[PDB]
Amino acid sequence: KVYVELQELVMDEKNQELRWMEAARWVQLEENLGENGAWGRPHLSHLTFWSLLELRRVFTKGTVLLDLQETSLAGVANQLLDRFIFEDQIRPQDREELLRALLLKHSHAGELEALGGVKPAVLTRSGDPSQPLLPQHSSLETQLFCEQLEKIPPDSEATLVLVGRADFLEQPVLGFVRLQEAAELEAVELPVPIRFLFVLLGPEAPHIDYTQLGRAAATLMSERVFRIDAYMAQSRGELLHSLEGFLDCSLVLPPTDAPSEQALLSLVPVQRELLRRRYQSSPAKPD
Amino acid sequence: QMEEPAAHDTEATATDYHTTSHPGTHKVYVELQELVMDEKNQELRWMEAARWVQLEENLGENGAWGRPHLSHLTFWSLLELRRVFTKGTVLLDLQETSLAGVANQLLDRFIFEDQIRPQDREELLRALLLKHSHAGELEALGGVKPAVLTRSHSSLETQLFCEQILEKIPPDSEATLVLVGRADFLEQPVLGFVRLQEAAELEAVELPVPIRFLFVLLGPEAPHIDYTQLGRAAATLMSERVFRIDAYMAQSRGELLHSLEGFLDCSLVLPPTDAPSEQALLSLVPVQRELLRRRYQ
Repeated sequence: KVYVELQELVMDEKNQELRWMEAARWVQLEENLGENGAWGRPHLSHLTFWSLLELRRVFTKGTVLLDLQETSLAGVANQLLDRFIFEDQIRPQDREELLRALLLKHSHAGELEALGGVKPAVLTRSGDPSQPLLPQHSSLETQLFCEQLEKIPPDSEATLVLVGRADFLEQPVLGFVRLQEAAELEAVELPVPIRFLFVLLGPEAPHIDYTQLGRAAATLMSERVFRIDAYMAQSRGELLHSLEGFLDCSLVLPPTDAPSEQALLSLVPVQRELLRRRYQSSPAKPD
Repeated sequence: QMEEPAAHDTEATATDYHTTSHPGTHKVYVELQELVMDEKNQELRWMEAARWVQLEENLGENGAWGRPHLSHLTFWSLLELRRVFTKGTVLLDLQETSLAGVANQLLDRFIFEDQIRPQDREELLRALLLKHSHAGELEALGGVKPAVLTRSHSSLETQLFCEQILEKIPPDSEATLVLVGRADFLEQPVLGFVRLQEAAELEAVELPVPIRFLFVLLGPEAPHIDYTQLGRAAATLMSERVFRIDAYMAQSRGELLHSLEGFLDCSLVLPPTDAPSEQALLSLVPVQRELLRRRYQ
């Protein structure tokens, strides 16, 4: 298995300084970081329909830097922004601010209580952190699992998911990076080398919650089939095909006013068949 | 005559057709019908495929209804359903008591919105007015194979629930009919949503309860477009209480799309997980409970 960490750009409460704070982590089973400063009970990842829809939209036009010869967040960010501009995904004027935001201090649970917590933030055209304008929604995962690391194998490689909001952006942008050699970055404190980097930047838009987008990306990375495809992928098309299979094998549960265990357990054959379909194509077999 | 006026999108008079009567609260029975061909005569017809009363039942290759199950939906189903509904044609409070009149009005509206060409109207009308068979006749019809409409693998639910009504339908229940067909001559998929002014017992389609809603989903073979699953998604949407209320009180396509967006907001996606099936499915119970804690308040 592998370690996936999701970090969201947020503003501290003591000095109003924006920074990156880990919001969730995955070792197969997902943990979330509550406002208290402790990790909630780990759980199977569940995604919202809008998050997966927007993830597919951004990935279809995303930026991929495979077998990239870099070993530092600074160089990775430089190359990623350069290819973003080359792909007309961000304008040259945005590069300075986006780079400034990316190489900010990445804080973790060890400084949440030391600091004054973290509030959501939106990067501004200037060097100041804006306040989100769209209505906020307290994370469902934090409400349901949090209000109350040895599992990483020695030879596993980690993945970093960065989500941030920037009002000075035309549309959401996805940047996917696979380093040629796994490297240790200051963003992740754990002594696990990083192989993949998800970068999800963009403005405030309806039906897009960048936390849910990051959760969807992290769940996709945590999936064995998609991870194997990503390791062996030499083009964006193969990653897109793996994502299409991942969505083909997903099960959408519509809202119901009369939930029950028996009705829900009637979907056991469906879930089994979907997992079988997902693992039929990948080299891996289902555990 | 010489003029062929282009449809003008105008709503200055839309409120003049908004009724002041509060629609009644009715339980919904949904029947999904697909355009098929019978081996006995090669004659195109509409055939029962699935029904919703309390849960979803599917009709297998044998004439026997499958095990009732919760209505799972594919991601592509909801994506495409939202896409078609965004451009869909809606006839609300339609004063029609026969299938022929409903079909003619819906096709006229399709032409007005330029969803179909004038040359597609006759073939679509022929398709919509074919005989509407039911599961009982499937055995006497010499079987049934899937079919496509022209200008001139088994479904997962069947595989997982079918290989092996009046009592359960409440008294004040009104039916929703979902019509799903493939027309290779259409350029784009088209969605038709009809709410009759009053519930009607359409003779062409005899259901256990009078029909109040009609879903028409037609189009060609397109990427990620599975029309049976699209009909399943529409039926599940109709079976949901909040969207059913919104559809009863909806006066414009925008309100229906807002209700659909809320439905998608309160929808949970279980990705492919390697955990035991019982644990994977039961892990959604608290999550769904928290997700729906406000939808039904």
